Amino acid sequence: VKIVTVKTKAYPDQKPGTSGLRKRVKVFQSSTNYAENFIQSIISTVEPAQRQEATLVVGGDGRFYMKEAIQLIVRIAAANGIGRLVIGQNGILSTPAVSCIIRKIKAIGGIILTASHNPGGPNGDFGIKFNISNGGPAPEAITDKIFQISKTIEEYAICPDLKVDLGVLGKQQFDLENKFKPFTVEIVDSVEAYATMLRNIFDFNALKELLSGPNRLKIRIDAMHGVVGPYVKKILCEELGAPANSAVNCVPLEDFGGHHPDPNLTYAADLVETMKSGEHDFGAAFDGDGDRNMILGKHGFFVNPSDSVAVIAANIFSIPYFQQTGVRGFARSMPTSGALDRVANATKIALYETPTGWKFFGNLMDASKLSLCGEESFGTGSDHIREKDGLWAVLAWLSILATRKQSVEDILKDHWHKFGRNFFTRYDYEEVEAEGATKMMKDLEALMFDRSFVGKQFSANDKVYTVEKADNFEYHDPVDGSVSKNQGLRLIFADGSRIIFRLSGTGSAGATIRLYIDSYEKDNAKINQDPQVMLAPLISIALKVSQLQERTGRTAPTVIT
Ligand SMILES: [Mg+2]
Repeated sequence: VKIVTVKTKAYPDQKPGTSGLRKRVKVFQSSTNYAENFIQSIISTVEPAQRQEATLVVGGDGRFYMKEAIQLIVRIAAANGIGRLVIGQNGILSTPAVSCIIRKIKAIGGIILTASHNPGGPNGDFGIKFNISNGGPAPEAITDKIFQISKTIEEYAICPDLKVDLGVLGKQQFDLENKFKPFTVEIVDSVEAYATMLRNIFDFNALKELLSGPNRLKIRIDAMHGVVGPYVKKILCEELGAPANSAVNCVPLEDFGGHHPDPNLTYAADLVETMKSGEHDFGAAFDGDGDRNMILGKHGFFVNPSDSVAVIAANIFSIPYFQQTGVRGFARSMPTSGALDRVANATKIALYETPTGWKFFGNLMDASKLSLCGEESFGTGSDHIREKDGLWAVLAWLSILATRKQSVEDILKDHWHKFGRNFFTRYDYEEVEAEGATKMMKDLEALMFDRSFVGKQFSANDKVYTVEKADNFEYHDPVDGSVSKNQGLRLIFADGSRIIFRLSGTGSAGATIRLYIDSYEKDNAKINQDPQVMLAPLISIALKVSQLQERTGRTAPTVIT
């Protein structure tokens, strides 16, 4: 084919976030050269001389416009000199499978066409994310470079006649006019490299015993019509042997079957209705692109994500990878509960508390100081790759059930009985007016910084909470040097309980207040109650010291997780 140079005009808004460039599907398809300038801007960050020998992994979550943005990447990458692109079959590759493949073949990076748990279809959202050579998300320095280039871009190169069959396994080669080396595109089974990686991490003979035997464990895995559907069928049913009705919504749909692929009790209510019946021993759900997960035990028992990372941490040697690797360190984002800290202190393993986001975890994993990490927002991972991994957390739970031979609920009651329970909840106030919400944060922080706040006591039934430390979290990264400030207000009490306030949506008309309550209970009489009843005293203290109702007019949160 011929390489053609197209003059373009730059856009002002293409600034990739930590999740790449997320925008409504109609913007990508209706704004002339929007996608073409973003893709050309990504490729321009690879020095022209390093491109011929380079390989780019390209894949997405199955959503609408994914096939159409992949043919565009092929046309621009070809005309720009990239030697090879490895693409998942039919365009499908979960975010953990793109991280696995970059690292495995030493790819220069990958482009993931996913807008994560967001909606797909003619009316949804579309996202373009760039991962770099360590298989993890591109850092600020690199997304910045892409931003600069996209705003000052005058031209892009494209082969307009190049079309690739994505449904075909194998190598496709194309000659580019007068050029001396051909462009190569390798289509790859979506699941194979990722399942061979997992076959080496976990013990598949113990898992085959656990799922296909006489006395097998009964499981129900909901992939929410997202990308993990093919991984669940090929690894769990076909290789490990679970019955085919163990896999639900396992066919990727372009609109995720009209629902949001977001793993929590109400977005995945279907799977919770199935669990209520008492039939299965274990249940799980995944987000759109496979890096997040929800765990459920028998009868619908919810395993909180902050408790899920502490159970794998307390039972990590039951997984072969960690027996061979050793545990290098534990980590949680700041707002996640203190359950993991209890296990790290009991076990004597370093615990790192970071701002939310993957970057702080990548840094520590690349420094060989982090083996397992978690986030309260259904996120769990290990250093096997440099993205979170939803199915990996399900196989780490199944390995703990195989080894322990007890139900999900008995593992948790047993954990709470050894370490104490960190009752935890996350309150979201969603379109708060921004002046009221900022004033609420500014006033609570002026109050918190008074020289006599530490020492202050609060009560709201039996227990008294004594303020031990109070601050606006700041993190100084030991690896890339960065200093992150203004990450959230914390009232840390001497008993191990904490109240955290973050204004995530800081500015648009609308703002989002996320309030996190973490209440430590060691009394073996209190550890088994409903968390909303046990957290009610500390939630009252939080609304009252913050004057949130007064500041926002809200009498209740939008969502309680
Ligand atoms: Mg995701």
